[PDB]
Order: sequence, then C-alpha cells, then structure tokens
Amino acid sequence: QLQEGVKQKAILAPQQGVTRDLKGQATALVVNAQNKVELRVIKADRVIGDKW
Amino acid sequence: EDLSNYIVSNIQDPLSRTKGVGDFQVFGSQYSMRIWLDPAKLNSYQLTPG
Repeated sequence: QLQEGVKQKAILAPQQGVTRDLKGQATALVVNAQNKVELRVIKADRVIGDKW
Repeated sequence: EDLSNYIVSNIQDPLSRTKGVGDFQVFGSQYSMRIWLDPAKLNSYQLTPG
C-alpha cells in the first residue's frame, strides 16, 4: 500500500448516505437552508474504511 | 434511454398486471453495459478488440 499526498480540504461522506441510482451515478440527498430535500450528483474516488 | 429503462424497470410491472391490457411495446428498450473502446489505448498495450 503505497502512500502519497494529503488533501487539506477533503469531505468524507458516509457509505449509508450515498446510494447509486438506476443510471450508474452516485446520488446523495442533501437539505437546503429553506428546509427542503434536494438531490446532488456525486463522484467518489476512494474509500477509507467506512467513508467515501 | 433513461426514460425507457425507467419504463421497463418500474412502470411495466404494475401496468401489465391490470385487467384487460394486452400485449404492448415500448419506445426503445432497457439499459446495456455499453463499453467504449478507443484505438489509441488498444495500440498502447498491443491489444485488439478480439
């Protein structure tokens, strides 16, 4: 397991929080500031234990 | 094609279980794992599509 690089601004979405839709992309459900659920498309490179 | 997959996936199941509806067709069909080759990468590795 070669080690390289650090990203000082990274986001770790949980595995239960992102789910593949029927096309093949990754979609996660977010809420707004107006309190309404909106869908956002996700691309995910790595896995670290239990987070994307 | 996304709409045709959505039809064949989950509006064809309740539609045909109703009474009176006979045979029917849909415009297009379901998805397929479409694999896009490129000839530069096939050249780079000494590969052929066979």
